[PDB]
Amino acid sequence: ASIKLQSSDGEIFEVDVEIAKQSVTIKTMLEDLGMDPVPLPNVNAAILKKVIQWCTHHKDDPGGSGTDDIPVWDQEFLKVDQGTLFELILAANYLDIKGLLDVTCKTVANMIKAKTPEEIRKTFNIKNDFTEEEEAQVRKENQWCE
Amino acid sequence: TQVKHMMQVIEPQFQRDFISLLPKELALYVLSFLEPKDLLQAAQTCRYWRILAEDNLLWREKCKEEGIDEPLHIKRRKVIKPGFIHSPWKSAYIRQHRIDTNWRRGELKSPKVLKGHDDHVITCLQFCGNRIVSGSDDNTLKVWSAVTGKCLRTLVGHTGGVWSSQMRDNIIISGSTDRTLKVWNAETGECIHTLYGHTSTVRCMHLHEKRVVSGSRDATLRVWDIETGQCLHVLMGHVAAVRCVQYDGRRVVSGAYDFMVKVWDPETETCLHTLQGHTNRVYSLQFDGIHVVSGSLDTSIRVWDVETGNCIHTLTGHQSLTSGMELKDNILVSGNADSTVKIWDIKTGQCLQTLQGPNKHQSAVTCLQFNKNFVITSSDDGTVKLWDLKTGEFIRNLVTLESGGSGGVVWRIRASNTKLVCAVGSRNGTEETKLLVLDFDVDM
Amino acid sequence: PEVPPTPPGS
Repeated sequence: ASIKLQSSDGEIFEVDVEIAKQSVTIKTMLEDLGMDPVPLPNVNAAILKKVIQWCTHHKDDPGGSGTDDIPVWDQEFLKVDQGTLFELILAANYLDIKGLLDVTCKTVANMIKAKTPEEIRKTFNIKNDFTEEEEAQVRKENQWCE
Repeated sequence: TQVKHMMQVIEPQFQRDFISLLPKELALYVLSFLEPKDLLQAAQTCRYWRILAEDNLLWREKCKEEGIDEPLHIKRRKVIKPGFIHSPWKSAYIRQHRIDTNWRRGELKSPKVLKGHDDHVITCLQFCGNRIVSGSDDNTLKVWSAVTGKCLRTLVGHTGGVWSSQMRDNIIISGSTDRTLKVWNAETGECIHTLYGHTSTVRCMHLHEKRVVSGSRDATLRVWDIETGQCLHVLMGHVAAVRCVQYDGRRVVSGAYDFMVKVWDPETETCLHTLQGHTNRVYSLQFDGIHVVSGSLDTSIRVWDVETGNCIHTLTGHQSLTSGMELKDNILVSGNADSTVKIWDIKTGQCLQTLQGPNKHQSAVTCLQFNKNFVITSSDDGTVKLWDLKTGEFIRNLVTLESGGSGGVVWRIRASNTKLVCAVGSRNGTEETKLLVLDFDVDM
Repeated sequence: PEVPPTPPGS
């Protein structure tokens, strides 16, 4: 069957019940609270199209989890820019969609492993806000090998 | 609230980065997908990331992964800059990582030298907390401090050479050619009991909880209560000398110069299984409750199932006597007169590594220890070597006796996480007998 | 070739 979601910015989405119920948030508001349509104040139409697209792809992907190797399709699906990834994390959390949260978060982690402090800055922006003294300490305290 | 306190108080406002701007749960969730090497590099990015990366539970989990069980609490503070709230689990990881590093590549500090047993052999060695016990064919044992190198006591009593020993914090047990065992108070040095029953040398023993089992050149074993000093049971059935024994509280396993390994239920003094197959003397033994593993002069090592008595694996490829083996979670490490050490998976029979190569031992291996990272081996070549258990590669000589090729030998070793203890000496006066104790702790 | 120390026989 099909059910109605309302994005934060007022746009309605017709969704297959079994794909939508991957969001525990939606499932709850649907089954326990009987909301029709389901209003999602923290998710606009844009990211909500992407969330539904992801769920639709994994509507059978029986979790399963497999946290280890990030699927090929998902990796292309997040060739997306930094802003969007950030929203996808927030929407996955809001909507409670464990698979999407995990994937998107691993994807950010991967932008960290294993660069040097400096290379992590040139990726994430970040100003070195340490004094001369502090940076001496941090380098010393977080020394790897030697 | 570590993180809450530090954010609210160091005040790292206006960063323009991704993870600074996430809810903090989600920033921590992201950080959870990283290995420690990366966490330590992330921590050097900026104040904010540093505060996040120093989260206590993130590191508790990282520690449980390396099997680090206690957090570590430091003290010298300072209050250096504006306040930082260190994670005990984090500094525990880092402690362990520096210790590891120190064993692999840290400058070799001059070891403490504990001279004793002049002109005699150190036949057994025990190391428990900060106490070392050396036993000798001079008829004595000495108890030493691993911390200071002082000899604390000298256990005189046996009228015969000491050849076996066990220790559990403050109880020491010794076995001698004078045909007895003795139980001792380590702190005071008094002999609390003398155990009669054997008629010939007490060659091996194994202690579990309040009972020791001894094996003897008389071909028997005896099980003894350590508190009462009474001999509970007598195990008769071997035909030649019992050289090696293991006891887990439930079954005794013994190996003898009749080529046999026997499995016993002590309470009923009954031999449940005679494990036959070795075509020569059995010298070494291990047992984990499910598997018995026996080393022979046959050059074979056999693995057996205690429950049925069936040979599961006959592990081959050593060329001479397997003198000592250590077994831990289905990994077996064997040291051999052929100068080689091997590492085996006893579930599969796979020989995972053979320790050799250009820095191989030149002569028989006398002893060994291992953990999930290293093997430590000793030899009559006068070295103690550190090897990488995962790659099987030589790392370095921890000890290199100058007299190594003229008579100096390392008879045996014990190691803690932090310390290595070596019994050393010679049959010709080229190396005075003594223990060497090396420290790999780090300042922390 | 070489075995470890062992107690003297009788």
